[PDB]
Amino acid sequence: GPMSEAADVERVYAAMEEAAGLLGVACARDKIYPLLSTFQDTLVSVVVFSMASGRHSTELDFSISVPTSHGDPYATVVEKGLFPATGHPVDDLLADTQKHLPVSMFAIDGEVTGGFKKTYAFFPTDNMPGVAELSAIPSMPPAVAENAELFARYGLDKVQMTSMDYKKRQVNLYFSELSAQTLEAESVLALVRELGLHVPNELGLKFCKRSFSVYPTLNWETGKIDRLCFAVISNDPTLVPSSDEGDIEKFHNYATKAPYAYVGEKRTLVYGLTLSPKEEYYKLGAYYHITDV
Repeated sequence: GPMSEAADVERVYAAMEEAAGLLGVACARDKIYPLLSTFQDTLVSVVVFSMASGRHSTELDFSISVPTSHGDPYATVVEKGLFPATGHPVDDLLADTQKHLPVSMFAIDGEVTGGFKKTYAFFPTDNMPGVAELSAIPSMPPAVAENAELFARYGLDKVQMTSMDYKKRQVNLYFSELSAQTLEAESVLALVRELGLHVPNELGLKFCKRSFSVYPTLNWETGKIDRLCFAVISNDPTLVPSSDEGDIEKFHNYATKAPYAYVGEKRTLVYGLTLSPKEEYYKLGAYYHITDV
């Protein structure tokens, strides 16, 4: 009852450590449980455990949905002291987004050794903002407005959600309702080259074609788009776009072993192809719990 609620949280944390287990990554319960307990009302509701390759190999993020009725979750973590305010405009962006747009749901993100680091803001699927609307939010990075011509020339306009990286001080604009030309190899290569990012080979370009979402990463320091990521959702455990045998086995092992609760359906996976000025890396998130969406 009340012990059922305490168990849900325990049950979640046990899945985290097990997902970290598949990675040789250690979980810090003292940094994690206080965060999961603050949102135990919701954990009783989307839960994702995500990994990365290369420089981010020794880390496991998690992502928990927070309904708007709970209220701005960044405000919650700052009152409860689970995270120090940055003194940066990112402090304002989450509450500023809901002040300006109908937000359909929040989410929080933390790393198993770091604790809290990100919020999300899900817009309604029927009422998605565009680039213009988003850049009128006064604490958006100016780089959202300074890149509105590029976004339109690549057919990126409808935004499904944003993410706030408080530790990194960045915003990801998750572009949705993508037209197939945006995803064709000619456009992807033209986009990455115009941005000075890593140029995906034929495997990346065939991966990019599956993308259901494309998200650039924008900061407040400059206009330059820091990084760009292609997101594919699939039951396929084999889709990681890397020719390296360690990667192929790493991401295949997690896609087939990661913890999930809603058995009756195959694991929902969300791969990412992230491009950067000097490298590309790969991401994978396995949903522990999922709702009708």
